[PDB]
Amino acid sequence: KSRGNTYQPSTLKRKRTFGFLARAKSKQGSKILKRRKLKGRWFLSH
Amino acid sequence: DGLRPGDVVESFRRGIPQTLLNEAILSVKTTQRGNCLPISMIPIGTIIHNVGITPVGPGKFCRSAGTYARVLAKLPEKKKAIVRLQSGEHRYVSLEAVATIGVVSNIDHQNRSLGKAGRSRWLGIRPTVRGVAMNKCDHPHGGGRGKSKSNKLSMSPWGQLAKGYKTRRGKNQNRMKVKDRPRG
RNA sequence: UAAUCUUAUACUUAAUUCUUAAGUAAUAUAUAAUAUAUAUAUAUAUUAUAUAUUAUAAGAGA
RNA sequence: UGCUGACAUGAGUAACGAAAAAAAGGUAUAAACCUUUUCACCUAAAACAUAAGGUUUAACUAUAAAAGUACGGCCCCUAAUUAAAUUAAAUAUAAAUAUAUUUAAGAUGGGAUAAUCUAUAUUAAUAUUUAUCUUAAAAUAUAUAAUUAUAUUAUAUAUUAUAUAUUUAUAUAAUAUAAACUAAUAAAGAUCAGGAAAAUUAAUGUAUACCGUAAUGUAGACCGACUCAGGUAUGUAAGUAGAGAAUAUGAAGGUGAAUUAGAUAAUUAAAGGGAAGGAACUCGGCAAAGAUAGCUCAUAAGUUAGUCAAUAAAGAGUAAUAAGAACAAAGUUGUACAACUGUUUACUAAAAACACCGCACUUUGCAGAAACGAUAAGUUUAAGUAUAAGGUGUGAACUCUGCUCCAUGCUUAAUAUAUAAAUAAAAUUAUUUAACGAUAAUUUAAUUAAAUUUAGGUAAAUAGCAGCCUUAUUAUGAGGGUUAUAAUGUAGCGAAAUUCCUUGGCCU
RNA sequence: UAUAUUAAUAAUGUUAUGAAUAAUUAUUAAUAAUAAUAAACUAAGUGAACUGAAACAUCUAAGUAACUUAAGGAUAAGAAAUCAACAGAGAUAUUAUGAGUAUUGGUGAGAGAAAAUAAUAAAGGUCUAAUAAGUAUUAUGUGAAAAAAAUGUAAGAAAAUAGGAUAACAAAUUCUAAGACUAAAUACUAUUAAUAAGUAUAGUAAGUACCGUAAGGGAA
RNA sequence: AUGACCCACCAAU
RNA sequence: GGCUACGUAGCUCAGUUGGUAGAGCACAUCACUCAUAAUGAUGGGGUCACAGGUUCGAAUCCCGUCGUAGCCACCA
Repeated sequence: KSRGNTYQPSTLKRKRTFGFLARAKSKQGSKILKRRKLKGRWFLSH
Repeated sequence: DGLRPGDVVESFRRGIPQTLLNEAILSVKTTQRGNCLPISMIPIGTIIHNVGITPVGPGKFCRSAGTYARVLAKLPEKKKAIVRLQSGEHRYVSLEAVATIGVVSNIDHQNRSLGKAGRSRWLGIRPTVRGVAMNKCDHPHGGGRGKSKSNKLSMSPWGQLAKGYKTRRGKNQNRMKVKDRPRG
């Protein structure tokens, strides 16, 4: 069993979990977004 | 036990039928394997099943393979009625509750022998890992070199004693039980 | 046991709708009291009176 | 082993990541690019379609053309599930929030019509798996009021002739192949009992949205830090062979690669062959070697009766007689341990560990035992109800499971039994006052808990299970004697994975 | 689907024995929606651990970090039931001094006021309440290391002839709880201005490249 | 002659 | 090997928290019996295994030898 390939992309899943709207919808995600904005981040979410 | 296809069963909860009213007089026919009646009509001693608890409530006792309860006594005034449940416990049940004459079916589920671990999974029973097999962090019986019981009293993964320890105790006990079930 | 407590399941004014009131009506709970009376009791029914417009049902119960 | 940067050394060293190349010409420039030709490798694929993913990697900027029928999305509807949503007072909660209900979301699934092409709109009403056997029937030989015979066996199509309608229409009979495989069908076996959710005609419409569309997808175009022998979903997948998608080949297709050219010392890897031996090797037959159909027969002991054993082993026929593809096929027996089929240390341990089926114990009556729950509501247990659920030990079955509650717990009953908080009281107290009074302390009557103690019970709870001496001429020790315990190791079994001495004595 | 709807009308327009039915278009009326908006400071709820104690449990760390909520330009406090002491002072706040002092502490580590005196500071006093009870108090479990006020449970007053304050008590003294408001001096941000024995590694790029599935990290 | 030995007792219908 | 308990009347077992010169059984001597054996009634033996030491007095005690199950068990 060879490791290394732990990332296994699937756009839909990514957008569900780490997408902007998911962040927006949760309180915790909204807080994250705010924190990133404060930092100065160009890209707040996937 | 013997309700095979093509038989007629009745329900007397809503008062004896206005049919048998027109025609002791018929109590013989009244108590027949499978017909429902408020215990207030059951002859004391009749093996029953689907025993209830409240006069306006569903059957909630002896409803399993081979289970059979018995109307032990019928306090006519209090409105309750001592009954012997499968465990052997004499509990008060509202004299006007639902109980059905008849030992439940599958009187041999007590002989079935799922003989392959597969059969258990189809049924829905994932494997039980023994406390003695575990590590100490996981279960009190765990740890030790070789196989050991750690001088630890037989108990659950959360420290509740497994052998003999009465779990329903003190103030929070059953109010309606007349005589407790036979033990050991 | 109306302490706790479980479970289950019309209309007239006034201020399309809604709320208040009054008037009656209606239901029901009884009361006032009679009816026809029977085994000092009473089936009731009654005009009339009280007075309503979370209940009820089941279980537990100071 | 300071940090950043630069640059050294190893060193022009190792390596250039499974491989088949040649030539001729593009192009008096080409190992490496294109073209042609030869050769080769992959072929139930290195092929052709695709899914997902992605620096567009493409046959590219003059670019991946869709009203719908073997187009998908979008859309309609739901599953698992999610949700600053939902419902004087939905319930619960340091806040956060959580729960329950509603409601809206959620494809991996469902979803109308259609090549003799097709019309979705508005309005009025009113299907777990698995099988396709038998038998019977129709048919060609027999033989020709037979028995055999072996094949046929539900479906789909054109043709011919009719027949009904008038050259469509449809019915009707007529001939018409082997193997697969497929779709609609029917009838049918088991236990493990097999999703959800979204009307009808009739009338009237319908000037057809958007979005994916390349190439890549067993990989140089995604994941693996690399153009990385790893990982990566699906249908196809010439023929000839065969039981088969096995194995050989390979028509067509697609490849021949960011190292070549020589050389082939020692030496290493990967192979082939090997005289006479024949496990002498060695920790140990590790590795390698070994196959006298693969079909059809035939197949023991034992045993839980299961061709389990067993694909038995050997042996046999079909083929073969010097031998003359690949591929499946690799002996037997004793012992320890585990019943089994399984599980486990992803990256050193696959077992003698785990699991298991069975067995027992034990809790819990259901407004329940268990578990979770800053802690609740509440949830799972279960739309289950003691033949259930939870816990616990042992781990199929045979033959069997002896003794003890000491300890420790559990359990039961005792007004045995200490004590904690909680009271009206009023009193000695003090201290203060001028006394009144006030503020403390302190006793003292009332109804004492659980607990412990103590007595049961409970060891398939947790646990535990003697010594000495002496004895039938010697030996042994039935017997005998003492003592001691809560009980005193019982039946098995025994130098065991348990044996120190110990390479125990004896046997093979 | 507000280039909508509901109309009403205007007109070409239809089924229809003008006439009631609609089809546009056109007017007019009337009917709706339109959250990106900071961070810091402040207040409140909850509330650590390391560490200190040369260990360590009390204690510290520390009501700090952290998480939650909410408010404003600030907020908080604020006009005495305060202190004091036989004299007296007169809201609150910040600073100095008092003072590391009284007090306090496994009397260890350690923690630590106030009065008073000055600074700063603004107009700094002023009705808003028909005067404050389940409150004063008390008992009890807690409770800013000193210094108390609060709070769960429950008992529970009194009218100025009163009530708070001091183990207690007696004197005396002071003040009015259970109703209120309050600039300014302050925190923070941003800006302008001025000064820099500050910065060219604190001198403009970049939260970019890039690493990570993600929060997050983070260049030159 | 044969011919060294013999051993058990407990309480009623 | 300093290092825990045990060395008894022939046999077994004593005794305990001192206030000490026990038990049966075996043996000898009677008896009982026809003769045994049981049963019965009569006597036997402790240096309570050796040193030394204490309260008034240790089987007991302290104080350790000649004696009884013994002691190996941080290995990479």
